Amino acid sequence: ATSVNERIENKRRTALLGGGQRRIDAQHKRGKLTARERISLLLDPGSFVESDMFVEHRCADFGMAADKNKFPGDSVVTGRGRINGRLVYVFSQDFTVFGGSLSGAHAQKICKIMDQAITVGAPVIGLNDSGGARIQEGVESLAGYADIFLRNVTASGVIPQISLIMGPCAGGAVYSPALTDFTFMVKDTSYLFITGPDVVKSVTNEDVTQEELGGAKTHTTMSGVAHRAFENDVDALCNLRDFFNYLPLSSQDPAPVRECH
Amino acid sequence: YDPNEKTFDKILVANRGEIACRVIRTCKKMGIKTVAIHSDVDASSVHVKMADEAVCVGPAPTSKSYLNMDAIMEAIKKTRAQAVHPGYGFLSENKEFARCLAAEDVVFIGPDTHAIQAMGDKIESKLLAKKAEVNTIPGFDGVVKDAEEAVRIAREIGYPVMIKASAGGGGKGMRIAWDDEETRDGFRLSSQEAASSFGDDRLLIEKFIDNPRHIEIQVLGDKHGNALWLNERECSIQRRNQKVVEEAPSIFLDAETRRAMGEQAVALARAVKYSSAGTVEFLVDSKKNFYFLEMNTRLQVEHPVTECITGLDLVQEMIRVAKGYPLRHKQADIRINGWAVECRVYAEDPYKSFGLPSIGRLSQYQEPLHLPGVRVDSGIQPGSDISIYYDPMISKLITYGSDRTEALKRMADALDNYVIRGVTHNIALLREVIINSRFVKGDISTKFLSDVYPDGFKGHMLTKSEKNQLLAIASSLFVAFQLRAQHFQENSRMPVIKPDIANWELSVKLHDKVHTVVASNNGSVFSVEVDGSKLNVTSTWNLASPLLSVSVDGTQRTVQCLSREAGGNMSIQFLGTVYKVNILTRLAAELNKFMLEKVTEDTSSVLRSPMPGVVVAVSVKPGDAVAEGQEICVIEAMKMQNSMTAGKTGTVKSVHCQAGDTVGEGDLLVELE
Amino acid sequence: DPSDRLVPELDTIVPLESTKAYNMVDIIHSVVDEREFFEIMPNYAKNIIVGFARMNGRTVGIVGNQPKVASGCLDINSSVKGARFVRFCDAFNIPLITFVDVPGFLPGTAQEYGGIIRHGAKLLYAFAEATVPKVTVITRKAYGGAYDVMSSKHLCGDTNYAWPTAEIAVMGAKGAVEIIFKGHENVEAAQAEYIEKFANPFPAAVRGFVDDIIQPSSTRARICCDLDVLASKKVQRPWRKHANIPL
Ligand SMILES: CCC(=O)SCCNC(=O)CCNC(=O)[C@H](O)C(C)(C)COP(=O)(O)OP(=O)(O)OC[C@H]1O[C@@H](n2cnc3c(N)ncnc32)[C@H](O)[C@@H]1OP(=O)(O)O
Ligand SMILES: Nc1ncnc2c1ncn2[C@@H]1O[C@H](COP(=O)(O)OP(=O)(O)O)[C@@H](O)[C@H]1O
Ligand SMILES: *C(=O)CCCC[C@@H]1SC[C@@H]2NC(=O)N[C@@H]21
Ligand SMILES: [Mg+2]
Repeated sequence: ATSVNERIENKRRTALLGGGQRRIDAQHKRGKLTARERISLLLDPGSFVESDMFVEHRCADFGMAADKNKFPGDSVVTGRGRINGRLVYVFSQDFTVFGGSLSGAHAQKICKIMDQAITVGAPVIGLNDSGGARIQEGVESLAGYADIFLRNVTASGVIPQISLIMGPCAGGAVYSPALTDFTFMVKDTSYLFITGPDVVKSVTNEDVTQEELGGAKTHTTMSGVAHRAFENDVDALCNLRDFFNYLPLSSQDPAPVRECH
Repeated sequence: YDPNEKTFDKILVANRGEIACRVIRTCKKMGIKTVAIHSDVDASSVHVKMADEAVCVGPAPTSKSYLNMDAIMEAIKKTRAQAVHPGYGFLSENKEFARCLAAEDVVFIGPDTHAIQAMGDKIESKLLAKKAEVNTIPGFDGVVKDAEEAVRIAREIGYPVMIKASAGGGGKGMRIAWDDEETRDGFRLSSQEAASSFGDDRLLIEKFIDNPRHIEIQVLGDKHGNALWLNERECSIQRRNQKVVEEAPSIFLDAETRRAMGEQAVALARAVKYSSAGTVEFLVDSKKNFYFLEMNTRLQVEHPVTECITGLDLVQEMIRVAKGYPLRHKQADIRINGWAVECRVYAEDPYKSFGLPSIGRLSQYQEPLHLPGVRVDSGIQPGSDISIYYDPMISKLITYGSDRTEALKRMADALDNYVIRGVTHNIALLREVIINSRFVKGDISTKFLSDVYPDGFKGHMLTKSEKNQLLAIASSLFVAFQLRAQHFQENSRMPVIKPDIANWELSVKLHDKVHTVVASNNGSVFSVEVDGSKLNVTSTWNLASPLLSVSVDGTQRTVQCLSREAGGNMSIQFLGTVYKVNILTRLAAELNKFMLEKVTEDTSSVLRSPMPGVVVAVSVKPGDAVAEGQEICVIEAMKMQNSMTAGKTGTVKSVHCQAGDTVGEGDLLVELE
Repeated sequence: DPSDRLVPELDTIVPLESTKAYNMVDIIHSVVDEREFFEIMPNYAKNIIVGFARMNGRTVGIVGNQPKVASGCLDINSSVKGARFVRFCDAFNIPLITFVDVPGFLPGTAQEYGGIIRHGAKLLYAFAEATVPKVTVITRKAYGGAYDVMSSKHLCGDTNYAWPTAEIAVMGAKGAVEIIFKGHENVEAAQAEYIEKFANPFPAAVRGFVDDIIQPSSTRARICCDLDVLASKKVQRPWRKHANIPL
């Protein structure tokens, strides 16, 4: 008798349930979905092939080695799928597990997906929702950001890269969307700033909250960082599919031609 | 240098600078562990690294670091050092420090507190010397009642007598009482000055000495009543009552006067029961009459210059005497073996009051240790910082030779081959002094710097031949740089065609004059024509080394190139002086005549807040002395803090800014002239 | 000018206190040949320094931080000033030498309203695209994403060195302690362990993020050697008409 069959089911149910039902309820209370149903809405039905669903962080410092702090997937859902019959690669960030903070496994999965995409020649869509880099990891998060930036620069001009900000993104993770071709935001639920309002208040002695520091209105009106703003997640994803229908898959292929009337 | 004899195994050198390094070196030669003290700033000094152990003593200022009793007490207690050596200065002449050290178990290299107390005040020292049957300063002991007392003192001892306000505190003043009416009116004026200065209104009248020469005798003693006099030294060349050039054997004295002075000093030391190294200073008039003046109960700053001509390690002798051993030499064993000259290199600008303090961090530092007969004593290494809390002295240069002329030539050569980049020094003044006609002849006095440069130091005046050599060297160096600029590597795609220009016709602007120069190159030898005169310049033309040695018409010269710009400006150090020249081609010089001059405006007082911020602590006051670009105040901000200096020299007049104020950008902080 | 000349004046140019500042132009002058440095835009965005110099007779481009001005923080102007110079040096096969002392990015409201993200991305992309040999020296500080932005090892950097006074961390000690040790509410000692363990270049050294920790006095003597070996560097990249600079 071997307990390996039940281990697979337990890991699968842990990955599906994320980091807890209470956190899922908190996510739903703010009017924001989770990564899995975001991917399901974005891609065609029955076409998402998840990869690397059994990856966990290997840090063993500051009490991170406890089983309660060890979750499979490392708060990221990556894979490939088809939009209107055309291949695409997708990664989504899960705010449930340490607020979507990036670590070794997170960056490793993102880098592997982007490398596979540049090898095959398919676009990349990134749903961004993360609180920044993981302090507990240390220099590993900085190295992961550096690898992601290097692969973003390498693939620039080779395959299209689309970023969609769905939650509050802060710190170095802000730079990854800025290196892509297009950036979209969701009104009233997404933010972009290098530093939080507390540091600004401490340093320059000025009072400001997140809404007018990194809000969608600021970036889509008087900052020039984002390209469009949408009211909620569903409309944003439908508009994303419509926009993705325009672009070619790679620089080798010519401009798409469609049936006309 | 025998290490078999027992000696203290732990010495604490409670000093800094080059004296600490010298003591550490001597102790290392003795095979004795050394322990050094240092403030927070001097954590990376040469002496602290040379020693074995290192104990901090407190903050930057000397009043809490090198003058702190408690810090030294706990340093000794933790270290358990057997002996303590103060060096000179700081706590060398502190009787309180002396008996605090000597109380429990600590032995102190130096004289006993009784001798220091005896020679701690001028009046007691003078009366003791008079009791010691030595030639004291010609005068009388007492107080003046009226003009009658002054004229009777004048008629008592000598006609050429001052009426200077002596006694009280200091005893200074420009006064002469040569004539009877001069005695009376000078006494009136001196009484008025004393009332204004100290209020004593009484004088210890002393005879006048024209152009006095300051001689000094080195004396060594032990606890067994043995005294030796180690030749003499001359320190006539002084400014601001500070010696700059010292000359060990006195050219003004003969054997008989030297023996008389040595005997008098030995008798005085035996009377005081001195048991260490000391110095007895005499003033000698033109008539070869010497009068006693002060006695230093510590190691002299210029002791190496008398060490060179005798071969006796003074620090070794001090340590051996403090151990308890008697002297191992006799009077007849002392010989005058050669000649010696010492100069002090300070960090000061000699163009303002013969030297003003300067600050900075050294970027390049090189000593001419490869020259023959050159010794350098310095506590400075490349990257060191010349702070403000301490003496700005940089180094001591000693040259020993068979006679005066060889020593002077070696001193000049060493001064020409000594690299200091980062701060401003006074090497030009030293070189001008050691080549003056009067100094070479041997007619010097304490007023030498006063009368040789009545207006002040203006630099080294240059003759026709020297000016021609300078112009030729500058033109040759410019042409060499231009030629080196044409050497690329092979391209194999676009071949390089090097130009074949034969003659370089240049216009050279120096001071306020323009000369025409023609330069030709024939390999490693340049032929230069300046206003018809023809010269040949040869050198290896190594453009990377700081020092460049050239040969103009056979004469060997050494130069330095401090600055070089594409616009033509060049700063060249030649014969110890920095000259600024402007070299251009003929076409460029002709075209430059149409360039309009740009007139300046406004005032130099531009200092203000670079950005709005708060002042943590202001440390200035209207009228405070300002050094050469010293840090005038500090304004802090996020993370880093800013420290803005006073680069432009000017007396403080009004400080509009105050500590803690949130002054914005452009606000007038400190007004400077 | 020999390529193995020692520069002892750099042994103590960095103050021990983490609050005082120093001049990086002095270090640049000490390292380069004949202490000649042609500076580009010397009065604009003074918190960054860019210029041309020569090492062992070979033309090199130098970019570095200036802790004197605004603590060396990056802003909008300095980002583009460094980025265009780096791109030009890349375009004509000129090696790059970088001196890193940065505490992060300058915070404020005008910086965010002006789009500091785009210009930071410009500088990051400029270092990431570079295919010429590049050498980096970390003198005192490297914090957050600014450490990656300044050509870290992971952006295809060749050789990286850190002086013994350097230190690499995600944030400051106080911020990390506050964001980690919140429930413990005891910063009396935890800060001490944090500053005695992670406030040094050892976490980056053990993970291979820096080639070696070198003595400052040998700095020049190392860089020249590297420029001798990397002179024949060749890499291959995927084909494209032209990438998308974030301008
Ligand atoms: C490379 C440069 C970097 O390292 S930047 C890293 C970010 N620097 C910071 O100081 C953290 C600031 N971020 C935040 O405060 C929040 O995450 C923001 C962005 C405001 C999100 O708003 P909010 O919805 O109120 O957060 P929350 O209350 O739901 O907290 C959820 C949990 O997420 C966690 N989290 C977030 N970021 C990190 C991180 N970098 N490292 C470790 N943990 C992180 C938080 O600990 C938080 O935990 P908890 O559930 O509140 O107990
Ligand atoms: N009797 C004197 N007559 C004229 N000038 C004197 C006389 N004594 C001293 N001066 C001057 O006083 C100055 C300082 O005297 P000194 O006893 O050496 O004090 P210090 O120990 O500070 O050097 C000397 O430069 C000396 O030239
Ligand atoms: C100092 O102890 C760290 C707290 C203040 C951070 C300052 S201000 C904003 C800059 N960004 C950063 O990471 N450090 C700098
Ligand atoms: Mg004296």
